[PDB]
Amino acid sequence: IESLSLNGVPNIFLSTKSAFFFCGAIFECHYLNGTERVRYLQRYIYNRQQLVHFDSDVGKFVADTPLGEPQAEYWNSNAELLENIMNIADGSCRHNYGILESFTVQRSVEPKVRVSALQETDRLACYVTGFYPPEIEVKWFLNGREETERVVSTDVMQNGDWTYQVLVVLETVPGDSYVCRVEHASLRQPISQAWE
Amino acid sequence: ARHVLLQAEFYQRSEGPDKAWAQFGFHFDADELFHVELDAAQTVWRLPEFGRFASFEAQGALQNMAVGKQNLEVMISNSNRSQQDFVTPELALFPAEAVSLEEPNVLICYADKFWPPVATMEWRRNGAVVSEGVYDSVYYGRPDLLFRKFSYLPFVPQRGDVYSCAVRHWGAEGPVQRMWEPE
Repeated sequence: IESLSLNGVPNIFLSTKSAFFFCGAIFECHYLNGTERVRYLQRYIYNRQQLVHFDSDVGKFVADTPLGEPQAEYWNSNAELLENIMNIADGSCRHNYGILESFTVQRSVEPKVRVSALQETDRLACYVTGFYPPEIEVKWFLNGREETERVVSTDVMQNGDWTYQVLVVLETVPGDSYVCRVEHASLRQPISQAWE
Repeated sequence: ARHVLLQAEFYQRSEGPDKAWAQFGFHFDADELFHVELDAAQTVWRLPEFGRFASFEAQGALQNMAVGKQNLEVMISNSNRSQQDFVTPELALFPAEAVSLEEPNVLICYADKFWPPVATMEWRRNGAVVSEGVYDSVYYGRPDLLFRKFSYLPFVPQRGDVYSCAVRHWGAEGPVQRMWEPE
């Protein structure tokens, strides 16, 4: 097993001299066009406001609120810090990508398709679950023609376990042949499920 | 972007009553790769396969947490103890797989759009608390700086069973609850 690197260590804030208080930091590797380009971001949050951020396309910290301004100015004063941070996009970000690619970028889990008459029967439900990645095409055909008019889809829903699901319902009083067609990257050919 | 790998960490505390919490996690697009148990210095992979593919030295997260803890106190001072309104969660309840009688399934309770990220789920079947096999996720962020959280209940669908998921958010006057029954 190879070891992932930290995407970042939070910078230290400068002190400028019931209750609840929150401090968050987020370090983001954005992988654009596959491996072509990386954009690296830092974000520093206090309660529900982003105070200051770093964008490698800019190369400097930028304050989003006045509370972040002393912090951006402080960190931007440290030339070696900015050099090291500027190195993360093509450094740790790409190191982590190389380890992760085979099971994240390239993760592939097949959808499971059930077609179900609902009520007599005034609706056909095409339930599609368990798939990864979240991009999917689910369409209804009646007698050969795709139906757009009377189709109601949920959003694609995150299950939180690295699978997704979607339900696509056709409002129809049973044409003669209904088919739910599912296209997904995990599959060599689409799944066509006809209703009994 | 096209894919995002995100290291997300936070440190937070309440006064009256006094309590503190912290979190460190790696995330890929909307999903979680791992978090670190910050009392135990343990890397906890979201799916077991991930720990057969990669490793992560957990104490790094704890060292980052100490930085975040110091930053919290500094920003509380710099802001003159600035605070913000709580937002209570909305809830969705749905099965992970197509429902079949007598076929093991998992019910998913998704709490969304809440702040701060302190919230517990409680599951009931036909009004009785159920705990065995429940899995609760850590808190996942959102671009609007609210949070979300998943809980999972393994179950076997039977006609007439009614499930409920209730979420207790820090500071809320009561739980928010939703119910679900297999069709």
